Amino acid sequence: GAHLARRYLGDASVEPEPLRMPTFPPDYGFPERKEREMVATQQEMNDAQLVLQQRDYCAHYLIRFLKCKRDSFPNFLACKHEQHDWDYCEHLDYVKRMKEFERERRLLQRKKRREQREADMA
Amino acid sequence: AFLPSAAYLTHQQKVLQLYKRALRHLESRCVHRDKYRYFACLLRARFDEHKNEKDMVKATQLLREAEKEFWHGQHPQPYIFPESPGGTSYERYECYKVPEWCLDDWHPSEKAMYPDYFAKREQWKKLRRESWEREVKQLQEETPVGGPRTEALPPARKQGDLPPLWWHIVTRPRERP
Amino acid sequence: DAPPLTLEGIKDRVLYVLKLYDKIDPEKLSVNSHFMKDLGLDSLDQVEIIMAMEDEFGFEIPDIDAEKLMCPQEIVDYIADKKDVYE
Amino acid sequence: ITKDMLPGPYPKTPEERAAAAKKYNMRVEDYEPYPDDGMGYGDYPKLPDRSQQERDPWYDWDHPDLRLNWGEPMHWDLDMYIRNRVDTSPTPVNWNLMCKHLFGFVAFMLFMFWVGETYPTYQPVGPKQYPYNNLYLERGGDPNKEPEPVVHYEI
Amino acid sequence: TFVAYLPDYRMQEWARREAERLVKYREAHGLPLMESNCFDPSKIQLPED
Amino acid sequence: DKRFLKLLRFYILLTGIPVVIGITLINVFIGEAELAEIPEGYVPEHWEYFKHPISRWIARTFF
Amino acid sequence: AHIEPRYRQFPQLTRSQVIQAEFFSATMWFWILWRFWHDSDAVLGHFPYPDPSQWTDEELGIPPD
Amino acid sequence: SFPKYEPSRLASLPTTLDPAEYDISSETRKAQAERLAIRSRLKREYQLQYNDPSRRGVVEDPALIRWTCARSANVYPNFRPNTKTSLLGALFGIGPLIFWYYVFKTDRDRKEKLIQEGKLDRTFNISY
Amino acid sequence: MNLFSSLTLVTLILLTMPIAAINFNTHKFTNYPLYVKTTISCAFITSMIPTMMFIHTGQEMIISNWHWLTIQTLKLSLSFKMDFFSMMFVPVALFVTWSIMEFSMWYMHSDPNINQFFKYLLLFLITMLILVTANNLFQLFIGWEGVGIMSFLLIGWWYGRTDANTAALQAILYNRIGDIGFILAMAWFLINLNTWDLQQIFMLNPNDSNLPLMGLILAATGKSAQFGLHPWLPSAMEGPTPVSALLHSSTMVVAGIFLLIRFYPLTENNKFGQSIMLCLGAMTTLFTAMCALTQNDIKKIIAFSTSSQLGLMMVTIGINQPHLAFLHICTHAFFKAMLFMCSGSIIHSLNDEQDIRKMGGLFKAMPFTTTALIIGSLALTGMPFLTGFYSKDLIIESANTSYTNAWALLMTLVATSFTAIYSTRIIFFALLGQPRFPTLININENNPFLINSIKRLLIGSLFAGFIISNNIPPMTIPQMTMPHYLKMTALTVTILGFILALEISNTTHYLKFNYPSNTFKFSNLLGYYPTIMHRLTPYM
Amino acid sequence: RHSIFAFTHVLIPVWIIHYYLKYHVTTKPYTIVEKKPRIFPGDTILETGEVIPPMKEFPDQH
Amino acid sequence: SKMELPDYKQWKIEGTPLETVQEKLAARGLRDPWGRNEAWRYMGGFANNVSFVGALLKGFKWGFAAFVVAVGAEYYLES
Amino acid sequence: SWDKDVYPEPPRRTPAPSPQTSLPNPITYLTKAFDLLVDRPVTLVREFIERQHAKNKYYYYHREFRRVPDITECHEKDVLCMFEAEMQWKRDYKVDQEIVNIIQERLKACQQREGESHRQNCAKELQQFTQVVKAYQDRYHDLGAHYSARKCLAKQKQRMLAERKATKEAA
Ligand SMILES: CCCCCCCCCCCCCCCCCC(=O)OC[C@H](COP(=O)([O-])OCC(O)COP(=O)([O-])OC[C@@H](COC(=O)CCCCCCCCCCCCCCCCC)OC(=O)CCCCCCCCCCCCCCCCC)OC(=O)CCCCCCCCCCCCCCCCC
Ligand SMILES: CCCCCCCCCCCCCCCCCC(=O)OC[C@H](COP(=O)([O-])OCC[N+](C)(C)C)OC(=O)CCCCCCCCCCCCCCCCC
Ligand SMILES: CCCCCCCCCCCCCCCCCC(=O)OC[C@H](COP(=O)([O-])OCC[N+](C)(C)C)OC(=O)CCCCCCCCCCCCCCCCC
Ligand SMILES: CCCCCCCCCCCCCCCCCC(=O)OC[C@H](COP(=O)(O)OCCN)OC(=O)CCCCCCCCCCCCCCCCC
Ligand SMILES: *C(=O)CCCCCCCCCCCCC
Repeated sequence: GAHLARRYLGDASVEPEPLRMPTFPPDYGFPERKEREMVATQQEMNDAQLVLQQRDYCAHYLIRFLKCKRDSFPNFLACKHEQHDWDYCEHLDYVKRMKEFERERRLLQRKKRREQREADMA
Repeated sequence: AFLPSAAYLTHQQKVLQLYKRALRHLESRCVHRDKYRYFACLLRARFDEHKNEKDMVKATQLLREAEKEFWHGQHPQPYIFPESPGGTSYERYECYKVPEWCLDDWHPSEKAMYPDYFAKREQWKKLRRESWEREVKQLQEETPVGGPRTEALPPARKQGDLPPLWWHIVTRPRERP
Repeated sequence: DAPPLTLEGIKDRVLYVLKLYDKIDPEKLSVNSHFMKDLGLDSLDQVEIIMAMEDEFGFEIPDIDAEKLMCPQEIVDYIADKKDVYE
Repeated sequence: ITKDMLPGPYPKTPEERAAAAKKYNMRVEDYEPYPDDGMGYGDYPKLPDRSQQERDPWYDWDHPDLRLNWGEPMHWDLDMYIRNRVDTSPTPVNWNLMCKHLFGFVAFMLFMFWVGETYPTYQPVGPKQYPYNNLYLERGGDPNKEPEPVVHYEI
Repeated sequence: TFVAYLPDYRMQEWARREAERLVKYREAHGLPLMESNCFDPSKIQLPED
Repeated sequence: DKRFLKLLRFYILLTGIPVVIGITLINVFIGEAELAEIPEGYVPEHWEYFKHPISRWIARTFF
Repeated sequence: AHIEPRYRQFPQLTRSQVIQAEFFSATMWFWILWRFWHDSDAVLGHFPYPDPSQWTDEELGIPPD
Repeated sequence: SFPKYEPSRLASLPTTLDPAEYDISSETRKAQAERLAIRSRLKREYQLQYNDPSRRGVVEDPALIRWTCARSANVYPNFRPNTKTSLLGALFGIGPLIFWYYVFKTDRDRKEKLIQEGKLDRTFNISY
Repeated sequence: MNLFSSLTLVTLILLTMPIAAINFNTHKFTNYPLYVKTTISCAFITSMIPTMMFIHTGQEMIISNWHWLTIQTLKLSLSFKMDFFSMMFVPVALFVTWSIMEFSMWYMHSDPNINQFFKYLLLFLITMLILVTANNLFQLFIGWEGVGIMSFLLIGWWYGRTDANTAALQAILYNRIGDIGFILAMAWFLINLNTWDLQQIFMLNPNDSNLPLMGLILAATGKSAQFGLHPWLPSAMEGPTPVSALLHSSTMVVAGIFLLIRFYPLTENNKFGQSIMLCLGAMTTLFTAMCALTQNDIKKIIAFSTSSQLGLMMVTIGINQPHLAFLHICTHAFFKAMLFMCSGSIIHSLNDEQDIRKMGGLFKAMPFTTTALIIGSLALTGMPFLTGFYSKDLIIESANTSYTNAWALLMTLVATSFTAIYSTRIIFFALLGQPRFPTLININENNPFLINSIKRLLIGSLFAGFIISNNIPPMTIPQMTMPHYLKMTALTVTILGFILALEISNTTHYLKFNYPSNTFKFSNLLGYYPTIMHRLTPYM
Repeated sequence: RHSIFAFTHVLIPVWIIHYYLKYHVTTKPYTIVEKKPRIFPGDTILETGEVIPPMKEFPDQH
Repeated sequence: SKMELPDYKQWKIEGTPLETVQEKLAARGLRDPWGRNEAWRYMGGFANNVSFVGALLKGFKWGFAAFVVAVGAEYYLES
Repeated sequence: SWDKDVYPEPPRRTPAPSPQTSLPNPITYLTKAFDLLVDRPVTLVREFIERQHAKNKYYYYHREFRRVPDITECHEKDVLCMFEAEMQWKRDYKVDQEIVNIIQERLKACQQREGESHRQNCAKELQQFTQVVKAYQDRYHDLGAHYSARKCLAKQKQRMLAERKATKEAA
């Protein structure tokens, strides 16, 4: 919650604004960066009738958890392994989003150092 | 101000009503009973400091600033007893307080469900319709000229008279019908 | 719920409260112990007695009837008048 | 019932005022009518405009719910000042000061919600990234056309 | 009982059954389900300009 | 009030129960019709265009 | 026998109402500590929140200039 | 010292703060006794009809009947045109008519100018 | 299909049968309240089978069984929607209603109009199940006005009392001012989407839905007692305690919230409507939870409690987390009906005592009522792993860890503190300390109706939050990564509310009398809003 | 005649309502429309017997 | 029908907070008249009532005991 | 029975029951109980009713209105021809209302039947719905409560003059 006091009381240019970001290119600084892999097929998660907010890159863990909960009824306490797999992969996706935000912030720090070097050198 | 028998409140009556309201709003402010009891004797000393005040100017002025002390030092929501006006049960059972004259319009088969009650009720109606002219002639001989002064009704005097205007005072419905 | 009251019960409870009062002795106290002429009480003590009756039986006596109950038996009769006991 | 116990035109002489105050069954010095402005009151008295909630509840009234008597000259807005309606009872805090408190609190809270919308809070994360061109067919894109490549990489 | 068994009051049941017949006819024949013109534009003369 | 409600229930049910039983017996024994295509040459009656028998009787008798 | 009305004193208690109140209080604390032992994570936290300052420039792709 | 209570129309002044309650003068005694007299007369005359068993009907209240006649019958002969009645009848008789008239006329002219320019979203409006 | 739709309609027709039984009577009954109670019992047991076969298969359907009317483009059929919302809320409401009516067989035993009371209360249950199963806005307007009119007839139950009639006319005034916006919404949907059915509204997916969502926010403001249209819920406690207990805690007052939850595919595409819902919910949950703290009538306090929880529901719809809001409905039903039943058993055992300043000494004297009231208050605060945890803790965690108005989030947390404050205020001034009630003790709670009726909601308030939050299938992605100071925000604010209100409770025993400030005078007169707007606006 | 409450309030209404829903409601189009059952990879269809092929092997995180 | 009253002599205020009030009124020269009318609220079975932190922990004892027994049974149950 | 060609319903695909857990579900036992206690006696009563139907079989018919000349070929102020034109137009207007209702039934049934993937898997029903609403708005909207074939013809002619002007000003 300190970043609100860094963007509201400090400056806003070195803080990446969430509504339009990433503004740096993703290949800028990553030599040979690989694409993200979707495990669950589009026809599979169309058959699985997942919610449009639920159709992120890791829908396959949720498909396995819903298949478990359908297949373990009337036991509603037999699917904690699948739920923990899905929640940990959502944790990893949240950490990847944090890394995207911190990537944008440290690259704005890089551009700040670039413009300060230009203002102090030429 | 506005009372049936008396036309006003005396100074002493104002002081007693202020003492009663001050203790009730104190009990509102001072919820627990030992704390209320401690501040109640403190307030008792506060009112009994000026018990013997013979100057009626000074007594009425102490009443006036005591009213202002009460008006600044009251609670917005006092404890109202529920069957008292402002309570959570005042005039609740008036939906069951059916008056007595509706028994006269019953079908005679369901008067024949309570035979002894209506046989006992007709002698009440008999006693009322014989006592009515006796209490009218009791009122018209005792009341002074120009209308009565007080709303205090007189009682019965003879051995055979019932007190005047006694029907809706006796035959009022109960508080739990 | 709402237990039915009698004149005997009202009498015994009012006298039981008045025997828990410190400016009234429990040996001179009778069913007609008049509070001003006999028991040596203030009118302020009368107001406290009627307020103890209200806190006792759980209904507010108005001031035009509070200022006139001068004996315990008038209090028994007024609570019987407002509660309809021995129905 | 007949004409002279039903209201008439505006009283202008004092003896007509006395007869009218005898009609409404009140004192002549207590009798004050509405002013003859043409708004349609006639000889009807301008009562002191108090609500019926203010009256003594413990009295043996004639009309118990209305707190009113027989023969008492009723208020013009007696239907309006019933206890199921408008009350004129005194409150602890003044009317001006209560209006100031309520309007100041309302304007303060609405201003603070406006400033909080102006300065929104968030969490230090990126956007929630979705495959298949940010779910193009699932959000309702047409299959015959083809969107731009919305591709997200590994971090 | 009389209002309950009115013989197709204002032909609404007929209209639904006829709409079923027409949509069944013009879904098989590749026709549009409803023209934007209520009448044939070949049998309407426009005012000249 | 109870006398009015008892007579209300009686004078409604007095023809309600026979009409309900008659409609029930029509639906069981006579019954709903079946939609047939119009034969060539056959011009039906106006009451023959309706599915329920009571509707057919209303169209045939009164309407 | 029903509860006799009493005067200025503590009312009569049935055995059954007191043992039911104690049984449901103990059942509440059994449920609270039971889920506190089996879950322990819906209250405290599930997954360790990383520190964004401790991330290296290699894994975030920050070329030095 | 203390906050003086300010009386309002919708929240009046209490009796126990009003300065006319502590008047013990003789004309106040005469007024309270005459109001007691008229009130006791009305109470007694009411309960002479209210308790009579030969009466089986409505104790007519000439106060209540007088009020209902004043609310409905005695309006017209005392209605006189002046500054006050004519101005308040102009503002509260045809005023809000003019307000809602120009509101709805402006709204419908704006919507009609939008529709005959084809600017208004009317894609599924077919129930009118 | 064959079993699901069958038991679906059997529950509704079964609930309509005792209305026929009371309308076709000749005799005086052999306990017609037992008849209505057994009907509701078997209706719950019937309706749990569609719940189970929705938890297993995820099966939903529409019963558009009876064609009613066709206005040229609008085939109005009797259309029922058996979705997750209906499947979860119908057995919850039947269970809570069955508890309230076995409460009412005891508490309303002194009534000769007991059959009329149970008739009205079953009519309310039928109109609410019309409201929660409606697949079109005309039938939802039927259920809406049905709960409004039965709110009138049950607030004005003891009808000779002027206060009940005034509170009922007030309740109708605020509900119809909400109906202005509801009719605005229905008018927008007919003129723009040519339907009242929910399916075509969700399929067409309108974008410029600012006006119908402002209409729905006005409707929820009228029904769920939000700010501006709240004061009928304080006044509405002048009806019977089972009326407030059933309707204005768990069943009626959630219907505006339930209306907004029904249209979440319209709220999820409008930031303006969600900002209005978030601002209005935070304003309501500050104001009502503040005004709860300084009251003495226990039903006023529990009414402001349930209005603060409805403002929390409006918040957690405004953060676009609708299934947690519906879980908060299905959570809040159990313990708030149980807290009203405990307060009503305190009312009955102390011979119509609703005031907390004449209570005390009921810890040992009423042990089961004190036990269940502490359990209901802890479930209201958000005690770990009660029923209130699985909704309200996740609501606080998803409100902190999302894009939110900052000031609205802070008001939500101040409300979270005030909940613990009035919860331990009820526990202290009602159960703890020493007695303050008058000297004739008629403390009794030994009826199997009362004991079983509080017992079933007690089993619910313990286990049902766990059972529901692990039986329902998920619908969004739960945010389950947040730091220690942000995961533990809710419990820290809750414990601070506990400790600060305990210090307030310890200041009630010190022998010093302080003159009341403007804060207590503001909050005790309900924020002055029933003082101004009830004296000025009818005068205008 | 001990539990005739259930017989006259469920079992006869289940008869009436199932006769209604079976021979007058399902006989009409789109009256009872059902959300189609949720299909997962690896399932067996009861209608065709066509088995849905399973998911790709996971990039295991743990 | 005839209800038996308790004794008016057994309700003495000594040992109660009414006696503390009597001390704090004698500290500035007063006297309390209504002590025994209120002294039943601080005696009998209603005296020595619990505070809030213990009224929360009602059932904590046997709840934690059955919790320990159930933890032992489930840990000996997995083996 | 209705026609599936005017009310399209796709082939349903239900999953095979896979009990992984050792507890049985209540739903199979309740389905057996339903299928024995309720589904069989109702079918018996229906077979008795069907036999009483088949002992007296009779038929009703869909009424066929042969096409009379419409308002474009009726003389001005000649009521014997434009009466039949107006009755033809009113029957066609009522049938078009029910066509729009049928396509709405298709749309709502598709939205429910596809569930959460409704926005993807009902583009054809939504497209047909938009087309039939466009045609019905072009054909019958804004005619007023005194709608007739004259009002419909005048609206069509104003639409055709607008179309002709917009086409001619594009050349
Ligand atoms: C009982 C007496 C009650 C009181 C009577 C008096 C009533 C008052 C006076 C009324 C006077 C008349 C008024 C005018 C109305 C006239 C009738 C009319 O217009 O009918 C219209 C309409 C059309 O009838 P139709 O045109 O003649 O027939 C249609 C077809 O053409 C043809 O259809 P079909 O031929 O297929 O139908 C034939 C039908 C005969 O037709 C009728 O019955 C219809 C005529 C009666 C109509 C009555 C309507 C009156 C109101 C009734 C409801 C209220 C009653 C009181 C309250 C009760 C509690 C709720 O046959 C049967 O009923 C036989 C089947 C019996 C099923 C039950 C048992 C099955 C299992 C048995 C197992 C045991 C044996 C096993 C072994 C066997 C071996 C062989 O009929 C109805 O609507 C009937 C009512 C029931 C409808 C469904 C009810 C359930 C719906 C549930 C969902 C919707 C509600 C949701 C509510 C949500 C919460 C609020
Ligand atoms: C008529 C215009 C002038 C106005 C004034 C008229 C005054 C003179 C009066 C003349 C007689 C009356 C004329 C109007 C009659 C209209 C009635 C009628 O025929 O209806 C036909 C409708 C017909 O329904 P339908 O429209 O579906 O038609 C079906 C078509 N047939 C029958 C051919 C297959 O009748 C019914 O719906 C009756 C069905 C049975 C009853 C309903 C079942 C449920 C009953 C209520 C249960 C409880 C519900 C929840 C409530 C709980 C408590 C709040
Ligand atoms: C409980 C005892 C009942 C009486 C005992 C004897 C009868 C028992 C029944 C046995 C089965 C009989 C055969 C099945 C029933 C008849 C079947 C049939 O085809 O019926 C014809 C039809 C079926 O619908 P339909 O589509 O064929 O007919 C509609 C009518 N037209 C086409 C003319 C427009 O009617 C009924 O079945 C009526 C059922 C009504 C149920 C609901 C009542 C609602 C009451 C409130 C009214 C207001 C609603 C407002 C909201 C509207 C929506 C927004
Ligand atoms: C999303 C948007 C949200 C917007 C929120 C803010 C906007 C809405 C603001 C509130 C508007 C309604 C509130 C004002 C009227 C309140 C009426 C009421 O409740 O009156 C109660 C009063 C007596 O009750 P009370 O005194 O409280 O009882 C305790 C004991 N005396 O009872 C009476 O005195 C009886 C009165 C009966 C007659 C009333 C006559 C006046 C009617 C006024 C209609 C106003 C219409 C406004 C339309 C707006 C359209 C947009
Ligand atoms: C910085 O802390 C970012 C988080 C969002 C803004 C501050 C939110 C403050 C309220 C939550 C914690 C409250 C603890 C009492």
